Amino acid sequence: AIGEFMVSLPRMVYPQPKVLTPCRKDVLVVTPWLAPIVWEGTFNIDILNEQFRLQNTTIGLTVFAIKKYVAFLKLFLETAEKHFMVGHRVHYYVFTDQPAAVPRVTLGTGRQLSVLEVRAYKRWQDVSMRRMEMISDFCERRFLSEVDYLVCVDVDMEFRDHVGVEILTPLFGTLHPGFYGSSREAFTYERRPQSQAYIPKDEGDFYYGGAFFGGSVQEVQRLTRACHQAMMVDQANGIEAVWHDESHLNKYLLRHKPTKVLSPEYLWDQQLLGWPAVLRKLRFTAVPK
Amino acid sequence: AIGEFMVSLPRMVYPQPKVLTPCRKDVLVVTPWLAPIVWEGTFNIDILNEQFRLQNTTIGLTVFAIKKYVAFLKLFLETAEKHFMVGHRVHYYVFTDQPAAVPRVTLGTGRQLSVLEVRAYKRWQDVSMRRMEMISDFCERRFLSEVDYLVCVDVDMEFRDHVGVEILTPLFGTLHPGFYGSSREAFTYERRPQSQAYIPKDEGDFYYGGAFFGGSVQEVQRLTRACHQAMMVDQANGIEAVWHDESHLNKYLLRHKPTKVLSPEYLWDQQLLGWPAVLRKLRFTAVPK
Ligand SMILES: CCCCCCCCO[C@@H]1O[C@H](CO)[C@H](O)[C@H](O)[C@H]1O[C@@H]1O[C@@H](C)[C@@H](O)[C@@H](O)[C@@H]1O
Ligand SMILES: CCCCCCCCO[C@@H]1O[C@H](CO)[C@H](O)[C@H](O)[C@H]1O[C@@H]1O[C@@H](C)[C@@H](O)[C@@H](O)[C@@H]1O
Ligand SMILES: [Mn+2]
Ligand SMILES: [Mn+2]
Repeated sequence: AIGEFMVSLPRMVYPQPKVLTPCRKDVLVVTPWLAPIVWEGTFNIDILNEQFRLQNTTIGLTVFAIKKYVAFLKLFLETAEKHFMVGHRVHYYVFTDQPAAVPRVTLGTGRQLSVLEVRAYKRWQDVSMRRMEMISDFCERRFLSEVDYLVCVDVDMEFRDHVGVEILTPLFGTLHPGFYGSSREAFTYERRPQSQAYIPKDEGDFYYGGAFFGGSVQEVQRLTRACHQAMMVDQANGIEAVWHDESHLNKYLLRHKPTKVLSPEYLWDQQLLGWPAVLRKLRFTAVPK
Repeated sequence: AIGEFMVSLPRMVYPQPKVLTPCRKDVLVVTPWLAPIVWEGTFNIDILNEQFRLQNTTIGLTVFAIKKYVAFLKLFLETAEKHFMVGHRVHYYVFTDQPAAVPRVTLGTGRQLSVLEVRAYKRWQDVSMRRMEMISDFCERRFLSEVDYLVCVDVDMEFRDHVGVEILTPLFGTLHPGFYGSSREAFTYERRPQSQAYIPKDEGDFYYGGAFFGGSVQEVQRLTRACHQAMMVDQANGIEAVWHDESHLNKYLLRHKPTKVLSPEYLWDQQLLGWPAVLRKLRFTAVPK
């Protein structure tokens, strides 16, 4: 459940927070609209686990495995079993054009998987973009009745460390690993005013990655519907945004500020970018080709 | 309104947040349960004003002026007019045993004041403690229909700088100015196990001040009802907590973590404590005697 009467926390013994010591001296840990930016060292997972377990939280995880991408499912799901929301109720939703190609992965107690058959588009760009329509449609069909939060991710990835309830909030985006240190002028936002995803050179907070976003079912429905409708307007106007669904996600999150932002710990590519000092953990990473 | 469909923010030009620069290097700006700790330098007030104005936010401010404390109302209200939630809808609620002693203070547009007549208790301790019962009772009578958030403060104070929508959240407490740098063992929590306010030496996050707390009407109702019921149990058991309502507030906020914590900028005494380097602004301060 979300936003329902909360019982008291039990007695807990943990180190006292230190008012006169910053939790990080090397990174920004709160946005200018007072949303936490989630880095290792900012949170006590024991306190957060208590808070979310007492609310009997269920987390949905959506993933698309269309055409050749079914090959990524086995590693994705097996590593999710090790690292994603362990101890909490989880419902995996696998969107695929090939239900028979979904691997039989052994799941821990309180965790389930549903296969949702969808159509395959020819262009990889359309497969990617149409995730917004499909997620929005299923928010109405299944998600509202089955989960409290939705986490929407790319499939060609693996979990390598803890991804837990610290991410949960009404609306979150994730700092794209290629651009977290970049100035806004260098962000690869859509720059053509003819597109619904247009962002001028003097606007923008962060460059969010299309590969990892989420929130409450209500807020994810709103985001995905808005991005789908914007893409349809663009299509009618004969324009396709430079980075497809990610361009629209960035426009939406500029105009509707997320209530948490995840650090690049949560979306990384070690082959391309190595392992910088600012990342104490690499949690969710690209599978190398 | 709270938690209702939110329109898009307009185009805004402001400095880009800096991912690789901490907003403060001298203080903790987020709790271990990912609640912002509100200090100057953590927030862009222009973004926050937009977010809250678009929701047509109304803020209630409660203050008790019983017996001789009516003398503090003129300065309290005149300085609130200069500094508290300017630009937003405000409803002042003055609880008093002397309706005729309430000064005629000139209010800005969209701001109103109601006088609520209540009984006076003989002991200053009971006057202070019974605020919990009275606030809870009025949450049901007026507050649910009239305001979105409630801010509950001591009257023998004055505003000296901005106190705005940066504080608003479902539940907040404020770091007591006497103890923000203290270890938990030194906190003046209630230490007798016979009291409902009991906190052991190895528990506690912060020492919150009884003089400044608030949140959504729903969360304030819960807090004030819980503290009142706990005080009644103590009374039946022949025990009175060491710091009265503040002791119970601290027990409640230990077991129900606030969603924002205000720095001592928001609750200060310059005569007693001066003006430390960590305070860039002194916002709400004790009136000297
Ligand atoms: C600061 C110097 C500029 C250097 C920036 C290097 C990162 C580029 O990143 C790409 O960024 C694009 C947006 O501009 C899209 O998000 C694309 O999906 C992404 O590539 C994806 O994510 C990457 C991390 C890799 O895993 C790549 O194989 C993926 O296709
Ligand atoms: C670290 C060295 C220890 C030194 C600590 C000095 C601050 C003491 O503070 C008192 O703390 C009490 C709880 O323990 C109550 O909250 C009391 O209301 C408060 O006095 C109030 O607030 C004060 C700031 C003053 O304005 C005082 O006049 C008020 O009555
Ligand atoms: Mn990919
Ligand atoms: Mn006082």
